[PDB]
Amino acid sequence: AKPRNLNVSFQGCGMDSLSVRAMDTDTLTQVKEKILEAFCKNVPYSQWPRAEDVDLEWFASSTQSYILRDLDDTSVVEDGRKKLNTLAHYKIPEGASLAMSLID
Amino acid sequence: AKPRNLNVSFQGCGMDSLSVRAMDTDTLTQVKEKILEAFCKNVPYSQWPRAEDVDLEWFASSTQSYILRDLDDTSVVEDGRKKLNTLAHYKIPEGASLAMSLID
Ligand SMILES: [As]
Ligand SMILES: [As]
Ligand SMILES: [As]
Ligand SMILES: [As]
Repeated sequence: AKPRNLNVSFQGCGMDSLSVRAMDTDTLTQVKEKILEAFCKNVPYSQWPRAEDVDLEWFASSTQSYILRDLDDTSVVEDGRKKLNTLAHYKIPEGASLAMSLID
Repeated sequence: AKPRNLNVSFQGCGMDSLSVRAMDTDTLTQVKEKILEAFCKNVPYSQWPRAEDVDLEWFASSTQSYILRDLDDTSVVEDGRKKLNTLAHYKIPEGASLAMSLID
């Protein structure tokens, strides 16, 4: 378990990508929080998108992208409860290209 | 009364400025709506900032900027009611540089 430096683009407008450091053990909500803190640092917090307002997609291949969520159908189920997905759960590599998107 | 092409920056992230056409007779809410439509075209409408979430500032001089609102203390008062400020009310020139900002 180590830190991961992610190259995140925020899709929808022509912003530059940002390098964001997250932890393998961060839940993907926490990963989103860190990304939003990085992108929205110069804006009042009352106006930031929330974790629930955005998807985070990992471009694993040219043809395969995986939407990274806390809970989904790849989540470990333990003693009758789902466990939260972490960055390490999806085996996200160092320098991975991620895209963040506002959703309906 | 004519159209005005405004050079609008959206401050807070490193987006390029956009040229936005507004009418002299547009209320500043309508001007904001047109600007948000231009900047947020590729994002779901449920996630756009609203007119009330942003200020629009006109850099009239190097040292003077005026926040452009529908109603303020420069508004014409007629028969006991304030009249909505328009783009023409502030005498905004063609090719004017404006900045839009998210507010608390
Ligand atoms: As955006
Ligand atoms: As932001
Ligand atoms: As912004
Ligand atoms: As937008």
